Amino acid sequence: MKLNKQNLTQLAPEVKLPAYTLADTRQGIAHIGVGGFHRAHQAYYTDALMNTGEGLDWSICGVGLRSEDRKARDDLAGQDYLFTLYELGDTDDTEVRVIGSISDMLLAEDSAQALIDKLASPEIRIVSLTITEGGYCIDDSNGEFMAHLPQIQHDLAHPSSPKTVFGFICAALTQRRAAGIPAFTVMSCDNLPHNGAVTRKALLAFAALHNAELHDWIKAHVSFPNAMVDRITPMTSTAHRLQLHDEHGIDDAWPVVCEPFVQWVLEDKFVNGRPAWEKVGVQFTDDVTPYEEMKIGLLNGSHLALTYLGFLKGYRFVHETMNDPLFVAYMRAYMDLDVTPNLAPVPGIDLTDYKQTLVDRFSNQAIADQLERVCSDGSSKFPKFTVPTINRLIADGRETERAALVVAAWALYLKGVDENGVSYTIPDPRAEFCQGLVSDDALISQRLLAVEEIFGTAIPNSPEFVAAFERCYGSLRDNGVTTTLKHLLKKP
Ligand SMILES: NC(=O)c1ccc[n+]([C@@H]2O[C@H](COP(=O)([O-])OP(=O)(O)OC[C@H]3O[C@@H](n4cnc5c(N)ncnc54)[C@H](O)[C@@H]3O)[C@@H](O)[C@H]2O)c1
Repeated sequence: MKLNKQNLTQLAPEVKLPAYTLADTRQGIAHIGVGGFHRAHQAYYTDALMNTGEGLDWSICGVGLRSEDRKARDDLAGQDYLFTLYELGDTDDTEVRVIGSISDMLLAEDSAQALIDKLASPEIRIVSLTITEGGYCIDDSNGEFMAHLPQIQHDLAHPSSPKTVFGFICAALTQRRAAGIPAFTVMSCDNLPHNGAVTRKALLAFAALHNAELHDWIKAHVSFPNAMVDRITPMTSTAHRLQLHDEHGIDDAWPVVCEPFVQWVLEDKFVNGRPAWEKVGVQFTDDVTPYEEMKIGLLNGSHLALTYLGFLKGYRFVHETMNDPLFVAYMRAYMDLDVTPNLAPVPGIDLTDYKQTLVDRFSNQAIADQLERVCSDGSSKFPKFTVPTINRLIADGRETERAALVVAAWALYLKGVDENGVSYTIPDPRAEFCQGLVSDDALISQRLLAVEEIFGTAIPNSPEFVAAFERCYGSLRDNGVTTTLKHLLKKP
């Protein structure tokens, strides 16, 4: 049965349906970057609130700034913006639920002004983001906003026909001001240690390139809450979509699949209101940064440590690496010896138990999370997930070998062929550029480690780290992933 409003009451019995009248919802959030995570997390909690009969005025209007967003818009529009949330887990108490909290999705390609108008409408009180780890344009080595990027220069030159998130948000805020409409809160839901602070720094830096006045007004009227957002959400591959039809009879052009576990801890900093998400499990705390630092360092850091080595070994899913005891031992050593000592205190959390839950969640066999997804965009993910840890090891004079292996694994992985002879394309926005850095084995450490917006300035200037990187890369190439891990796991 095709998922749409017409068929909503004719799906399998076990399928949970929105308990509110879809036609009575009104928009309050504009979400930029409608992919899987937004749908499995923010749209999920908002739909859960609506099912209690509250917050029906907090519907989401999706926003797509990229050509690839057209397919998402068309797939959802063909379902009256309904989509299936399909939870997959082993120690499972999982549900299949139709989500009705997204009511539309606008594309910049259809009209820049229609999108500005939507973002500037008084009903829209929060502009949320899942624009990916590298979408904020801040160079982590020096904390500088990357004003020179072409799309940023484009928006400065054509503020009324922007293409980036910064250009759209500034144009919307200017229009709201001219109408006497209050600012909205900008709510980042991306994996950055201090995601709200980064969003603030970037938007202000961009606004400053326009005029001090817009910059000053934004600094004083817009809030940028930090958050820890957590819910493993694989890509919806054909197999995931077919499994939904096979098991629950729904023909959904684009369901979202995700693990049963879900958490959201937010700083309560909203200038123009927000849904009562705490009624459905969202947690609010004064300073969420140590929790987000913790999750990024341990969960995302471990994901990168597993993913390139796993792809090279020939694995294709996260649970497969967890079925390899050498990978599990390596992740535990990385988490316990390299990351843990660097973490700020996390009130109410026992780190040992938390690290075990990461092992448990990554071991979920039913979810089938793709290493191709986890590997994607390493050029933007390294400075967020791994380099901070490496820099601390370098500064402390601590062993860098396990962390260096992650970077060496990525370097070898960029050549595009695994140990079984299977060739792959590199899913990275700077793929061509990164593959170029590894065209000559003898020059890899000099070229790859010298990209400042990826690795910073400590790594290339560290003899200890460079030697470890070179040892690791040669071992991976000559002896393979398995033998390299065995040797490493025996170092003191
Ligand atoms: N997938 C997960 O398990 C998970 C968990 C926690 C947080 N996240 C966060 O959410 C993000 C998106 O993950 P996803 O799985 O939904 O990915 P996805 O590939 O399904 O969607 C990414 C979305 O971002 C848009 N996008 C990319 N670059 C952009 C840019 N510069 N400006 C505006 N939009 C841009 C894409 O067009 C698309 O709509 C991650 O990068 C991460 O920060 C994901």
